[PDB]
Amino acid sequence: ATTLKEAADGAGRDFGFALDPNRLSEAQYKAIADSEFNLVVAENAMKWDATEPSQNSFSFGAGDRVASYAADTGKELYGHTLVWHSQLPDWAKNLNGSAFESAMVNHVTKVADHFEGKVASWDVVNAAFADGGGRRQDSAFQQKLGNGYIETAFRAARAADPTAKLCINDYNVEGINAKSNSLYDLVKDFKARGVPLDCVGFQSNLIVGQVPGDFRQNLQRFADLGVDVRITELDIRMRTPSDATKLATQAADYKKVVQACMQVTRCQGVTVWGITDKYSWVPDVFPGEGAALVWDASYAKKPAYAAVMEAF
Ligand SMILES: *[C@H]1O[C@H](CO)[C@@H](O[C@@H]2O[C@H](CO)[C@@H](O)[C@H](O)[C@H]2O)[C@H](O)[C@H]1O
Repeated sequence: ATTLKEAADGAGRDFGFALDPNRLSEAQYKAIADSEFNLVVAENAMKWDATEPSQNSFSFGAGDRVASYAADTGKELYGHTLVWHSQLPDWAKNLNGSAFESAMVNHVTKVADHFEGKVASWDVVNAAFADGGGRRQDSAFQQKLGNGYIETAFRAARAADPTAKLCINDYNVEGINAKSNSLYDLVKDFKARGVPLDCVGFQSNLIVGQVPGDFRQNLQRFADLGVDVRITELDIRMRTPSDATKLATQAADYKKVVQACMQVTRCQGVTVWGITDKYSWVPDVFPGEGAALVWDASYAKKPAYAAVMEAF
């Protein structure tokens, strides 16, 4: 094809990106955003802190901008995220018992209700499991509400929006390990009990060369549970600077990940976390690392571009 949009389009898959609405005013960014993707998710606009800064005082400004961009260009809209322990506004953290549960339910209801009909799928709960299996210990949701907060959130989301696909999202669950084994048990139990859950999202903030060789097998075992699977946040960081060897590996890595999704009939698509390395979140949390995206800081197509196109 001519673009990754058409490559993905022809494969019947989604290929998305994390949008920062403030960047649509940089011509080069919009040009790429417009032509190379078929799905979009808000990078930060739809999180709890961005949407409910004070209790019951909602701010859908940035959220709507992203949603409007999707409808105006004809792209699918992915929602991220309703419940996530990180970046939980301070007012929520200081709540407890029923008052905390009430705030969670109200946040879920209101945010899902506002975007009803626009958002096709939602990341209802994000990062609930601990690396090493079991439930995340440092989550205010887990501490205050116990094991059942997840089922509560999913039931509230479905109550507010009857048609959006409800997904459970997590990172470091790409391969078969103790954390994905725990996730797998939650998904099996939910489907058995009739708890509304339609998909499983796999983050995938990988490092160049450390791509689990059993990605497919893992993606496929979830699919068999009766849910859709998707890669919700891809990037392959490296130690900078980069050279013709790091990029050539990373190019191979993108191809593996996209290729694993293609082999699982229920893998809806791949979503890359940004457009250009210029605005990547990596340098800020991983000092010394970066160059994780498909486009460099000068909007040049890195080798990974041709790899993703081939993978589709
Ligand atoms: C996958 O991890 C990325 C980066 O760690 C998250 O996006 C970033 O979130 C932080 C905090 O909310 C922001 O500072 C960045 O602008 C944003 O790119 C995803 O939310 C997460 O799912």
